[PDB]
Amino acid sequence: ERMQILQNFKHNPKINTIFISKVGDTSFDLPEANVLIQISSHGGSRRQEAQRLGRVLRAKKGMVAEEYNAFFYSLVSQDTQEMAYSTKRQRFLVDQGYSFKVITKLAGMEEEDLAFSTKEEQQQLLQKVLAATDLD
Amino acid sequence: IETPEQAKTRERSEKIKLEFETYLRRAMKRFNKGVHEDTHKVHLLCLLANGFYRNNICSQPDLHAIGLSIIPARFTRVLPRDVDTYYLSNLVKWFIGTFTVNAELSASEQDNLQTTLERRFAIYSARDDEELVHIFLLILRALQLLTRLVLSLQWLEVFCEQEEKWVCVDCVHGVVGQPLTCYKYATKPMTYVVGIDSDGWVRDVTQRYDPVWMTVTRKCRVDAEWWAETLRPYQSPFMDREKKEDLEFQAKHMDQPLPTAIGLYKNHPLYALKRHLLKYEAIYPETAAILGYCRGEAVYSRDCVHTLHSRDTWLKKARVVRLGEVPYKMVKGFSNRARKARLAEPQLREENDLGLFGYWQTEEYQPPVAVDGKVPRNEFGNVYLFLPSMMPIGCVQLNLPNLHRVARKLDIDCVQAITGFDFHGGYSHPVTDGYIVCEEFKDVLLTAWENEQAVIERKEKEKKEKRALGNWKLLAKGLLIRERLKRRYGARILAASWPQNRED
Amino acid sequence: SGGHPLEFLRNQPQFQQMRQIIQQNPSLLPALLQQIGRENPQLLQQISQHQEHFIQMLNEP
Repeated sequence: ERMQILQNFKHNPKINTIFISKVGDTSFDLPEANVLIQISSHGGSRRQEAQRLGRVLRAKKGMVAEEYNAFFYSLVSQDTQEMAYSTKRQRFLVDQGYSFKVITKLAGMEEEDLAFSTKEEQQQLLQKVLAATDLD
Repeated sequence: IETPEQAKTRERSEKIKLEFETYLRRAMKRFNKGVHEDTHKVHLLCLLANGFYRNNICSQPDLHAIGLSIIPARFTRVLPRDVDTYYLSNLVKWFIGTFTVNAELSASEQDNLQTTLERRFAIYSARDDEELVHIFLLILRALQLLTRLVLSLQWLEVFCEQEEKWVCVDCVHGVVGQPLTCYKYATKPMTYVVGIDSDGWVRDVTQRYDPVWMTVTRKCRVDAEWWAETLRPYQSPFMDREKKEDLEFQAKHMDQPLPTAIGLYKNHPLYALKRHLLKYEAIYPETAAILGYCRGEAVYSRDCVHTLHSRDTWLKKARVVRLGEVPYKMVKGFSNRARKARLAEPQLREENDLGLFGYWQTEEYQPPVAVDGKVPRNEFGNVYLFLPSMMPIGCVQLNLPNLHRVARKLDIDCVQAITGFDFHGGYSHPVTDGYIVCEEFKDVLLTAWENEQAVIERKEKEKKEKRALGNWKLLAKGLLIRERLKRRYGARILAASWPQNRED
Repeated sequence: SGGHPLEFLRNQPQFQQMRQIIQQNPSLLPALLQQIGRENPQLLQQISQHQEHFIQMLNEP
């Protein structure tokens, strides 16, 4: 099933979004992509996620002239301990000269319709998360 | 031109449907042909039962007394041991002139066969050939002659002690001792011929009368095993008589016809001709003397022709080839990628050599002996257990599920017992039955295995309850959690919470 | 005693007719064939073994 999903991601144009757990670091081969979004952190793996990012994104023809041909986004929760984890982790990449721009406002979210538009939906998500106890 | 994967899937589905339909058709054909063959066998059994009934009716004492009264005094004074061909011929000639053929007489189905025969005796007329044969059989049994009624699915067989032979008698044409004439004037095409004695015993006498017995009839008859089982209850107690009949048949059929047709030579132990031999058969020795020529094809001795098994299957059959034996015959093999390499390279199609060793080259497989609590293993780490004798000395095979885990917990050697191979899925998957363990450590291990089972018997329901407990806990928390939010609750905020009240 | 599956067929009216036909007059042989051509797996299976009881039943008057 993993290989079938990988082949669908590589070949099927309808599916271009794959969710990968921690196994995406070295347990298998990462297909060439252009957008990598990191939501969850190990807790300060400054080298593991850097290696994962290096492995995920490869050179793409067509956008060689542009200085921004591969896109990486790190979703970090404000005022949380995830801020410290991200700051500690990105130190290795900053030592390599990689820049990191902080984006607090996303342009286009107001026009586009997204899930949890109403606050009661967010209350339902909170109920679901609280239902997931410390066991998960 | 559009979704080639979909087209391939459609073609594969059509192929699978066609294969399944062909399988259903061939299964239906197999069932129908089996039903037809069983129906033919049942019809043959019905004819045999009718012959039994006719023979039983012919054994009545009243009919014998009537026949003896009818028989003239010149025939009643001859002992059965003094009966020869001339006496039988004279008796047949008298019988023909005594009873005539008259089918115009009334034939009522209500009249029993014994009553019908008594009426025929009273009128001295025969409705048909069957009644004439029955009357002649009654006449023969009147003199207490050892006579058998012979039917082709009819005539009589008389046992003469002067030559100790069964002489055929046909009263229809006045024929005595001419099996060829009886074969010519017999019933519908001859496949089985059975002779029933007055005592009820049945003997196969098709060989004596059929000249095509050894070539066409032999391949067109019923199963030998089923027929032998059917005739086993009615085997004649005269074992010496049966042996004499078999010897006479063998003497008659020992290379008497000498056919020259190629097709008759194919698949025949009597002849053992040329290339028509099977793929797994060879000639041992290769210097077999030529027994004849058939259109340029040499005849060899069947005793010199043997079926040869492979060394692997020799081991499977608990036999070991002698060391250094040259493979007598080289054949092809059907196996995994090792065989499939012939498909890639055609030049290796005939290069694949499999040595089929003969029985003379294989002596016996001697199972090893377990030493120092160690189970012997093959080249692949297992033990071949196709036969019980193949089990190594000091080893016991145990059919205990999850026994290997217990053995490893106790650090006890555990070897799989290979018993067969499954050819499903296009590959010969091995089949194992139980584990081979040392006998000295057997019983204690069994107890531990039982203890392990007891562990499961102790450690199953508990864990189930544990799951339920967690569920209950979860359920409780759920309510509390919802209730908690009720205690709390029973885009402007998000878009502009922290980084807007100062930027804007 | 020799309990056979043919015991039910021993007193079965259709099988009684069959044994009566097989007894003396084989004229009605094909009709029984048609019966065995319809559906009789039990008769096919059980007729191969213990023919003594089968023959004795066929010879019952």
